[PDB]
Amino acid sequence: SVLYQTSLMSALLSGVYEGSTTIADLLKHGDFGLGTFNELDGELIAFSSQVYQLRADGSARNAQPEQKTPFAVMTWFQPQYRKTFDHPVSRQQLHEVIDQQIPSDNLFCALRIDGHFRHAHTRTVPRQTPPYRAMTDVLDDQPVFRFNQREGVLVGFRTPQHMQGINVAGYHEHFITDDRKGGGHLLDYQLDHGVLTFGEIHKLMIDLPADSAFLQAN
Amino acid sequence: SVLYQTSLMSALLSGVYEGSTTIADLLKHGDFGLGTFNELDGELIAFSSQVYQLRADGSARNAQPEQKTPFAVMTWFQPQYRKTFDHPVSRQQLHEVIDQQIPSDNLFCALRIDGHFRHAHTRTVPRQTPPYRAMTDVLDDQPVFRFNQREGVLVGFRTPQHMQGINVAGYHEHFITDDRKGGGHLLDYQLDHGVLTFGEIHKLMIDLPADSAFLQAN
Ligand SMILES: [Cl-]
Ligand SMILES: [Cl-]
Ligand SMILES: [Cl-]
Ligand SMILES: [Cl-]
Ligand code: NA
Ligand code: NA
Ligand SMILES: [Zn+2]
Ligand SMILES: [Zn+2]
Repeated sequence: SVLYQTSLMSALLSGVYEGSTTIADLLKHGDFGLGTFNELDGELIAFSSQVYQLRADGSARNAQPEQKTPFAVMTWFQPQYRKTFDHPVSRQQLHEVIDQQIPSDNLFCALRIDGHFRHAHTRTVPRQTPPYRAMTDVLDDQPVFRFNQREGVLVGFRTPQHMQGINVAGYHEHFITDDRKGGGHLLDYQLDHGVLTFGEIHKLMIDLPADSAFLQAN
Repeated sequence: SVLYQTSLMSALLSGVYEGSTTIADLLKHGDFGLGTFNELDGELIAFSSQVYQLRADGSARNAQPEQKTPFAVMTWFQPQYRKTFDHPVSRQQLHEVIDQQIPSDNLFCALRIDGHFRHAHTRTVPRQTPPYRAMTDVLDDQPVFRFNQREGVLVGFRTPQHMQGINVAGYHEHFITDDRKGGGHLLDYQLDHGVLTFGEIHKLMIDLPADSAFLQAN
């Protein structure tokens, strides 16, 4: 597997909120991943080549192939490991399981959970119009949604510390409900029971765009 | 074109001086590039799929396909631009030509010069045995070799500032003489006349190794 990254987190955070890459373009280089939509209109979650748009009101909907993204990370998911949990386990305990199995922080990880979540707390960015406010101020204003006792799917990546300028260092995880109508970017969660599948990734492709805003960003 | 990078500069600088990637492996993903040999036994220069080993005594020799590298950057060279210089031009003037043509620091550049150099000054790392001394102290001790009025070839890359942890930010250029028996890592040069060919690169593949020293490096 190759982690295929569209653009750079530094470019996104600098104010480059639009790109020309479509959701269909993303699915050329993976069936699994995360990212942001143009104008920061929420975030995407993708697994088994199904893509959904998660928005600031807690909603999820099917992503359309023509929608565009300024930043995303995709892969052809090829997990090496599977662990079933029959009793409650916290996000941080699950990360401890992954980190024991893949202890080098110098590798990436892709992870998926299918199961029943005791709770899943989410906060997702709303669509932005320029001039842009500081991202931290936008996040201060966004409600946290709390999904309680819901079946659903989690998609995530673990990014090395040696990558903080380029991508989201540490764990980045998104959630969607079984009915595919709710979800968001995860702040914390606890799994009541479910199946974790995950694997390490050694290869990263960074595709730098050609739009003028990216080229002129500092 | 894709800039194909073997490992990380941060790993090399941390003391990971050996890898399992061979020169033949490098040529699977390019015909052009630069890098370091195992044990820091000099550096490589590659152009038109010819690879040479440049060592601390100023010498160049044909690189053997079975030799291994802990760090390298390769591409299938596809320049978009050609400029002939009939009168002397300094390294920094040449970089000004490139930077005017490719002004976004957010893109990579690959560059090649074929011509007659007024001078080319080089300093190249010697083979190291552990425990390793600080790289800066090793470089303090290495002689600078001065190639005067020599025909030769220059190979180089320009790396964005948004990449300093991962690769050599700015320009990184190596030189070899026409007889292929002298060369090194360039500190400065002046071209008397010659041909510059160069182009921009938007895609970077990072291939992270699996050897234990890389996995355990901080
Ligand atoms: Cl249940
Ligand atoms: Cl997250
Ligand atoms: Cl001449
Ligand atoms: Cl250089
Ligand atoms: Na968000
Ligand atoms: Na050197
Ligand atoms: Zn997110
Ligand atoms: Zn060098």
